Amino acid sequence: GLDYSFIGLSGGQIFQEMMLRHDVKQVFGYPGGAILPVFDAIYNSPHFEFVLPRHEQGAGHMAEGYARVSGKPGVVLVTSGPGATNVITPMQDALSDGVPMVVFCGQVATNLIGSDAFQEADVVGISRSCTKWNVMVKDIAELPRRINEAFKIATTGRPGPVLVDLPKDVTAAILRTPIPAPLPGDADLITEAAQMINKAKRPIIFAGNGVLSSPEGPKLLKELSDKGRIPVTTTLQGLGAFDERDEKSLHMIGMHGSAYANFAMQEADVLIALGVRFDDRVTGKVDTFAPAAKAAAAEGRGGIIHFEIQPKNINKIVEGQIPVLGDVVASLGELVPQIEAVDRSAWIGRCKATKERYPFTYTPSQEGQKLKPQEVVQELDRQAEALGKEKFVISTGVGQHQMWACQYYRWTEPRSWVSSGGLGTMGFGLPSAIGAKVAAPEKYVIDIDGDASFSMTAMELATASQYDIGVKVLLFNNETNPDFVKLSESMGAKGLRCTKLEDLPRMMKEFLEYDGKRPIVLECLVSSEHVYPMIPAGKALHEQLLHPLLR
Amino acid sequence: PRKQHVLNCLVQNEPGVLSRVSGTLAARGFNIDSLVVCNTEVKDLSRMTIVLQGQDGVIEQARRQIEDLVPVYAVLDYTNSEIIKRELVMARISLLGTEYFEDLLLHHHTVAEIREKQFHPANLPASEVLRLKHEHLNDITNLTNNFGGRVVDISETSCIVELSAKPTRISAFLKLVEPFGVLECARSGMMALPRTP
Ligand SMILES: Cc1cc2nc3c(=O)[nH]c(=O)nc-3n(C[C@H](O)[C@H](O)[C@H](O)COP(=O)(O)OP(=O)(O)OC[C@H]3O[C@@H](n4cnc5c(N)ncnc54)[C@H](O)[C@@H]3O)c2cc1C
Ligand SMILES: CC(C)[C@H](N)C(=O)O
Ligand SMILES: Cc1nccc(N)n1
Ligand SMILES: [Mg+2]
Repeated sequence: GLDYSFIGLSGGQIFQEMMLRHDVKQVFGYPGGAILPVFDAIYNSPHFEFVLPRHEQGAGHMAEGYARVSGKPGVVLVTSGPGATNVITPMQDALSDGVPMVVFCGQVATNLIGSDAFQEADVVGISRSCTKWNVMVKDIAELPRRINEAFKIATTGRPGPVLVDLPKDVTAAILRTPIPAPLPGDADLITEAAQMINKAKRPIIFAGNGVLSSPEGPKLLKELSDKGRIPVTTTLQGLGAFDERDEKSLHMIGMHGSAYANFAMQEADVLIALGVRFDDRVTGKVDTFAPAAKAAAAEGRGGIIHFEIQPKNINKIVEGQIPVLGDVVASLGELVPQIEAVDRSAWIGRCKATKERYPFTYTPSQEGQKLKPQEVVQELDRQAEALGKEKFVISTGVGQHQMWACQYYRWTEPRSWVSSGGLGTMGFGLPSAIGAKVAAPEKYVIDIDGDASFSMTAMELATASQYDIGVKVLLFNNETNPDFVKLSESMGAKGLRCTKLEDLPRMMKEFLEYDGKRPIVLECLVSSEHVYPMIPAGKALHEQLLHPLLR
Repeated sequence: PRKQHVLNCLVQNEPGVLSRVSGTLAARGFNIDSLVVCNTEVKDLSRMTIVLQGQDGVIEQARRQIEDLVPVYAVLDYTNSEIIKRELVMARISLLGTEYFEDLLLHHHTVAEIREKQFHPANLPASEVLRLKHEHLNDITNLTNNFGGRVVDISETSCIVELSAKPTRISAFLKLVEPFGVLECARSGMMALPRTP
């Protein structure tokens, strides 16, 4: 009844075996005296590629982007004290956006814990609030089970970050003794939802990050939309779950979503919410959100159908008339076989009409002045669509550029969208891109960052050049700011600068054509504008604020 | 309607979950008015009762947030249900009376008139001090017997009473025994178990 797999192994040897048991091939971290027994056991092991960023915050964001592309937990390995506390921001971000992440951090020897020794911090207590679950391995015999629980927790339910505090004397010890050794929702409720969907006069699908959990999600979302002739809209984190070049596809919905998705969501009598928490930046004003769904529910002819795996997110912001607790990709599996195709020409026509009457628009740079920001994204969308949209992964910082990427770049590929939407951490774009390019080295990994966001993590370009990680940085600048060209080429990023629409296609092509194993920055002198459409404070979604030439 | 709520949690008996559960309520700006937590017969499980004030709306989403926690297996909002409210209190009460009692109150912040009061022990023979300590003891015993309590310890100067009843009865008994001079007390905070009545 005893397990001998780990007898005679040190803490780091137990560790690398536990990493292999979880198909962990890529780790991110930073060394330190409190985690050296574990650091030297992984760096020098050839099973794991190790990436040493310039900041432990980068490691966490690099693990986030790595986890978004490769739907598997990003492993982080930082030292105690300052090292671990630097990962607090990336850790809360993973928890806010549901990113699988496992943080192993060092700690002083167990006899020094609590003595406020050198580099001792209550890491288990600091991470406690911002992590899904944490633990401090108090004896080496606990190490294999605590790691199993760490990965299990980080990857089940709504994915999230976990932190495992590793004392120096525990991981430097030797274990001289053995140790003891996708489900859908309720069938009748799924059936109830399908029958409500089939009888719906004008339904809408609302896709979130939960659809991207399994590669079968978007395949079944396409099936639900085709077999039901139902339009689809997505959260900012649902980008890629549905092919936006589909005519059925409304685009992103929310504060800065598309006017047609904001309009159609308010007219729809049935909501098919698939793995989405109803953020305040999605609903606008909670009581005014989906009034046609609210009224259709009062008469029993429709309402909100909610597929969530976390019970705390059901009926937490919007009363769902048919809650379907469970995995959405598994719930969809029993759903789309019960969807009967019905004529919805009028409904699609209504949406397609508004989709052509209120598109994302903007007055282009009339003269030869600085670029309008939408022009830089539109040229990227055109050239990426020609090069092959499936070959692209795109990350962003947090700012105006983040919304431009959601508005003027068309999203087609599942798990090709790496942005901070829950916490909104600026500087996320560059390390997450470095983590994305690591999970998919063969793909065009583009980072759409702004001058302020890029400035919070720009030193990680040195990490991209050191490891031949060819991230292609699309930098939006407006002006107090440095010379980002000389800045980038300081650390090996052979960047260049563009400044005119007539100049834009050549610079965009040369920037995409650059060596995929060599980082490059395309700085764009951009005239920052406002973001339209927008939802004012305390206004409904259909009280949207399109303005340029649509008032 | 800021009402009082009682939460019963089945929770894992690992370190930190009290800090995690206590912190989850503090995130919402909740003051724990009382909390009781102990092991179950299952060594790796703990049951806890949490008492706080808030409107049912906010308290419900707080309860649903707590239940989401990994070490938390169930949280029941027993407030709007038939529960049995009880609370254990221990109290050490001086037998020397409100005269002498001020000396102690004065000297744990440090008297001329107080030590000249008629029924201060310095102005009384040793027996009337003995008789009055037992008279005060007899009053405290009759009082604690009437509420369903028990006199657990007796010393030369004081005594310890133990009482378990409704939290209303507990507050009433403490206020009722206050003028004897409560040296120190320890009430458990409200504990509850749902009833089928
Ligand atoms: C500047 C800025 C502006 C923004 N404005 C907008 C906007 O206008 N519109 C917009 O949509 N967003 C916007 N956001 C992002 C917004 O704040 C939210 O982060 C976003 O709406 C997240 O939506 P989501 O539910 O799809 O993702 P998440 O927050 O990650 O929620 C996904 C849900 O799916 C569930 N889930 C996960 N896996 C499964 C599974 N296997 N089965 C079932 N359920 C599962 C999870 O429990 C989770 O509740 C903005 C962000 C920023 C930084
Ligand atoms: C169950 C709980 C009280 C646990 N003993 C803790 O240390 O938080
Ligand atoms: C990271 C970060 N800091 C400040 C603001 C913001 N949006 N994001
Ligand atoms: Mg800017």
